[PDB]
Amino acid sequence: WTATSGSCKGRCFELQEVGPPDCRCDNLCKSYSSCCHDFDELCLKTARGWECTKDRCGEVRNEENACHCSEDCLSRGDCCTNYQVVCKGESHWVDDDCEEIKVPECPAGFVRPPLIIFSVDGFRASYMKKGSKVMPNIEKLRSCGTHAPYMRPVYPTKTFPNLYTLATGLYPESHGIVGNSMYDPVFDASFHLRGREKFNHRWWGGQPLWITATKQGVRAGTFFWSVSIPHERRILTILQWLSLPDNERPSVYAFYSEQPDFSGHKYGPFGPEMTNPLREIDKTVGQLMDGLKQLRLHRCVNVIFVGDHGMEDVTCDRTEFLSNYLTNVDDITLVPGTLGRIRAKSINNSKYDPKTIIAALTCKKPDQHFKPYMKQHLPKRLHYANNRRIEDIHLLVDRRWHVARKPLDVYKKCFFQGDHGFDNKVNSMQTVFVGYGPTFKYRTKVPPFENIELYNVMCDLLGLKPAPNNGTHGSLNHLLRTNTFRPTMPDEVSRPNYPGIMYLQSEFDLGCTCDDKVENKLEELNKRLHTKGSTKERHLLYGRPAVLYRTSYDILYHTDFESGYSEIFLMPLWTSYTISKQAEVSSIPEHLTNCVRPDVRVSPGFSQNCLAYKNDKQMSYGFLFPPYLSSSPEAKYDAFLVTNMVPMYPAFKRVWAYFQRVLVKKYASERNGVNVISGPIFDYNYDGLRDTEDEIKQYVEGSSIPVPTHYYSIITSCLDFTQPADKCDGPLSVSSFILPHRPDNDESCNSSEDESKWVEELMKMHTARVRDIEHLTGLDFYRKTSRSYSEILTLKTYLHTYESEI
Ligand SMILES: *[C@@H]1O[C@H](CO)[C@@H](O[C@@H]2O[C@H](CO)[C@@H](O[C@@H]3O[C@H](CO[C@H]4O[C@H](CO)[C@@H](O)[C@H](O[C@H]5O[C@H](CO)[C@@H](O)[C@H](O)[C@@H]5O[C@H]5O[C@H](CO)[C@@H](O)[C@H](O)[C@@H]5O)[C@@H]4O)[C@@H](O)[C@H](O[C@H]4O[C@H](CO)[C@@H](O)[C@H](O)[C@@H]4O[C@H]4O[C@H](CO)[C@@H](O)[C@H](O)[C@@H]4O)[C@@H]3O)[C@H](O)[C@H]2NC(C)=O)[C@H](O)[C@H]1NC(C)=O
Ligand SMILES: O=C(OCc1ccc(C(F)(F)F)cc1F)N1CCC2(CC1)CN(C(=O)[C@H]1CCc3[nH]nnc3C1)C2
Ligand SMILES: [Ca+2]
Ligand SMILES: [Ca+2]
Ligand SMILES: [Cl-]
Ligand SMILES: [K+]
Ligand code: NA
Ligand SMILES: [Zn+2]
Repeated sequence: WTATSGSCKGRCFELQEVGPPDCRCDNLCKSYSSCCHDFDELCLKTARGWECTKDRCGEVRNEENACHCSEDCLSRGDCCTNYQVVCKGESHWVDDDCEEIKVPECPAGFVRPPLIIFSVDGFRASYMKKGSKVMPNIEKLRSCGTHAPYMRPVYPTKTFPNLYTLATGLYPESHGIVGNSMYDPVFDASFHLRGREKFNHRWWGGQPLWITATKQGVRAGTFFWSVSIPHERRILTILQWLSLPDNERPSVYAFYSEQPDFSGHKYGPFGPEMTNPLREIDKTVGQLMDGLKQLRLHRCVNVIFVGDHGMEDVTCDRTEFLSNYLTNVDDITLVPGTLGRIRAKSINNSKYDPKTIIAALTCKKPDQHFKPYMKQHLPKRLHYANNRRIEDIHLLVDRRWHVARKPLDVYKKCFFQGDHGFDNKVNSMQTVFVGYGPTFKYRTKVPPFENIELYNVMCDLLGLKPAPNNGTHGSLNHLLRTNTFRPTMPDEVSRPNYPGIMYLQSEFDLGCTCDDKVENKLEELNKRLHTKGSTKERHLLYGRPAVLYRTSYDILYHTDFESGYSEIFLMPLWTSYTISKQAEVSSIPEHLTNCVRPDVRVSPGFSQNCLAYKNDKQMSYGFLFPPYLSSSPEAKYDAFLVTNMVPMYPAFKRVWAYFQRVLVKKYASERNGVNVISGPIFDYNYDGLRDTEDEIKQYVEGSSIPVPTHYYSIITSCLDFTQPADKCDGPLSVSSFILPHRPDNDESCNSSEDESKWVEELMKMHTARVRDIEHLTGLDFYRKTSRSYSEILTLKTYLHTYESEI
């Protein structure tokens, strides 16, 4: 109940919300059915429209008007945005040449440049180029300010998860808004787009920008706008707020547009009906910039123009129906559409079985347009698993497609031509970013980046300390004319040991054998140098990784590779090696097929053993530095050391072998040398973070050899490919992956074919940022380069997407 009998007189769009049952006048009262009786009359004036006509100039103030053309309007801060253009001979902001804004040019009393976030729903990245003729204001912002060719949204590429990620710098799995629709079993409650449950604070984790601001003494405009409040009134409310007295005036503001998402659903991303929504958004940007210029704020405010996701061509006839796969279609609940999430309809049913459901969905049709996953098997780059609201079973739907439960759901719930929510690497899902203002750079293009990074920058822009988030603070310093934050490298926690030869062959009882008993101060002084690290500058190009947690590990040097060997996990944490363009691939000699050799530098007690692999009928083994790429027959023996060995399901050895025997060489050939760092990852609780030893759910049978959940590689070379990887004088280029260590290849529908038809596509699907691998390993890479740390942070957040050009 609300006693809606108070008044909005002089309270229109008040910045503090009053507690029920007093009636409200803020921009969200409509959505709470709690506005005062007179809110529409006083606060939502529409009379005369939104623009000053020539005959309205100098007029007598008529308070019924939506905006004013009278002489006092500038002092009252409530002119129509085009006032000075029509009545005072000024030009529109879009017609002025752009002039670099070296320093904030603000009125007295402004302690900091205000930030305005202009967010647009469904603004696909290519609209910048393709709609450029009809968006002059937006195009001026873009070319005069700082812009990226595109910005990557988070998965699922839906509105709430993306707006709330923009606000928090967190993955949906951490902030809790894991979709536009959700069920929470601890609450036993549901969340929908329509309805009131979404207004309960318990859904919303993290700390969004407006709360960060408030707690640190920076005042915020109120980000959310009721759907009935028209865009023009949103702009005038913002501009009015900017005219408030210093002690009352907020420093951060948000504008939101439901366009062009709304029309894009109806007409598709490039429907002819789409030109108009784009003109209209541009007109609104015009009104803001005109309004700022009136207030002499146009060289003072930082403006961010940002989308939440793009839009794809999707129709009703491109729907896959679970009813064509499942017999038990009514024992399940499906969250449907551009992604699928499945749970049991009843908790009391014990005949429900996720595993058989997945099996019924796996590679069942030739052209199948979705792929089932257990959530922990999704690509790690999606960071989509560590939340009770994310169902164990997930379907990644092909772009341009939908998944529904039964055909009745589609014709009794074609209507639409456009949708979104797909994998966040998909081109059509990419959105936009432009920063314009004194704090952003002038006429600057920056590389594409992820929307998780913006919370940090908006904190910088406002002099705020960001709450703990998933951005990498400093990775976007290159967007800014002046930086508030200058990151330092994290301190190494554990220093390595440098073991020498301490053990005799006979101390080892590992069940391993090697036909290596084939026998000169020429080649014996040589090999001593290699074991002391004479070739370490070749194979370790950016310094050793730093270990950021407490553990016990050894650096091991070899002719062809260096490793950081964990006495705790009984395998390397990382193995580093350089393969030059000229390097040659050889095969494993017949006599050395099963060869595993004790490492006389490392105790039997801190070693793996071959017997456990023999007894474990499921688990085989592989090598982190590949024997195939040994530099000489003699160096090859090094590759067979028990300390280069890691556990591998036979199904996974098919992937690994192909990567090591074929792809490393291909990359070295195409990129002019590559440095490779490979290693194991353990993430049994799927939180994206390194497991401690006590979190490991699986060992090689009868041993303390823990089984990785994933294998990673980071493949670095010179951005200038004319320079060799081992002699690069400038910026680097990187691609990485985190491959799931799975006992089958069910994920790849063509895996019965040759590795050359499916392996590389699998690797591409599991592309990763170096930063993802840091979180998962507790390591810090690129410690010693000639590059600035900010540039390295940018490099670490890079993702190689394998999509074609936008
Ligand atoms: C992306 O960035 C984020 C932000 O930095 C990273 O997430 C952080 O990771 C930390 C490590 O996992 C985690 O720290 C823990 O905090 C626990 C207290 O957390 C509460 O308070 C904070 C601060 O106000 C708040 O943010 C939290 O909010 C979460 O939970 C509520 C729901 O309850 C949601 O509203 C909200 O959305 C958020 O949910 C997310 O996080 C939780 C985990 O907290 C997930 O389970 C959800 O799925 C969701 O993703 C909380 O309100 C604290 O209790 C932990 O301490 C335990 O473990 C430490 C280890 O040092 C140990 O010393 C303690 O003894 C303690 O153990 C006890 O509990 C154990 C488990 O119950 C039990 O086994 C033991 O026996 C002990 O009794 C821990 O310090 C931090 O909370 C989150 N923050 C956020 C916002 O998510 C994230 O890692 C980054 N991702 C990547 C890939 O890098
Ligand atoms: O005011 C607002 O935005 C907040 C905001 C703005 C900016 C930043 C930040 F970037 F700064 F962080 C963070 C941030 F939470 N809201 C207005 C009301 C809704 C939520 C957003 C509810 N809604 C919808 O349900 C639309 C979904 C999709 C769609 N398409 N067509 N119709 C629709 C309906 C839009
Ligand atoms: Ca949206
Ligand atoms: Ca983990
Ligand atoms: Cl959803
Ligand atoms: K075996
Ligand atoms: Na297969
Ligand atoms: Zn939409």
